[PDB]
Amino acid sequence: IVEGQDAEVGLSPWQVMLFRKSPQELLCGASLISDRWVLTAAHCLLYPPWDKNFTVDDLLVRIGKHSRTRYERKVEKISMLDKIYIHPRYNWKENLDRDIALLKLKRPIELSDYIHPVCLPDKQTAAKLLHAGFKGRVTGWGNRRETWTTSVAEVQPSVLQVVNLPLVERPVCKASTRIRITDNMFCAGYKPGEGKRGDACEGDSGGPFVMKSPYNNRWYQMGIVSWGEGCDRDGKYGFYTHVFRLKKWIQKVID
Amino acid sequence: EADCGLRPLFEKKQVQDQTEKELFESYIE
Repeated sequence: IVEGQDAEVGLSPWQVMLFRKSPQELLCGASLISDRWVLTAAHCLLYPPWDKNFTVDDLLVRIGKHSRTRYERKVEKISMLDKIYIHPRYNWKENLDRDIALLKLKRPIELSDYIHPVCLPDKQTAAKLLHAGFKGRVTGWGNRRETWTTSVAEVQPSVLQVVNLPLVERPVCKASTRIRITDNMFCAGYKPGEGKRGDACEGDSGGPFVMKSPYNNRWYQMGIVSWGEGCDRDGKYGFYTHVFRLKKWIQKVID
Repeated sequence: EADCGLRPLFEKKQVQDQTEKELFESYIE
């Protein structure tokens, strides 16, 4: 997360870290939507150009109070996966359209103060919350600064990072780039004349974009961090996978 | 599912996090 601040303890009990088994390394973010189900981004597992295609044998998922720079053992659960379901119509080729994947844990996890699922939007919840200007929240353990060249200095969060970012109107999203955006994605972030900054960066993808409902006091995952051109560049916005659009595929998979 | 999105350390405790009001403000704006 670029231009974010340290997350308070317990701020995001649905946060999940997708790791590489050996050598261990953070590959992306994820969210916990049930005690067996984990939501993340398809590119985090399958991106053919980079000969990328992980199996449940080369991945692990960490859940709970990690407050990074340590294996929080007691407040953190490491889990193996059972299966991965990558949306059938995922398009790695052009714009990473339908960038969604489901990870089914090997075993149901024991919830706690630090482990707890987030809600999936519903017809009306989406209806009231998804408007331009309304602010969502991104969380991750990725780089604090665009490591294009290398930017090896800093960029290593010892505590989870939060950034609340506004939803940007569709036509602005589209005119910000020469890439084709489908109704399967939305963009979010600050416009140049707004002064504030913030974006997700390398290592944050797959993670949650959530919004709190004033009608019930609940947090709903509205999007998944998918892509953007660079991190926190002026005139550019981060792109998210529209969880509600593909809410139906997530249902067919668990039924 | 069910009791989703209510955090054990905030919602369940009637405690609002540090950056929460910023989101609400964006709503009623």
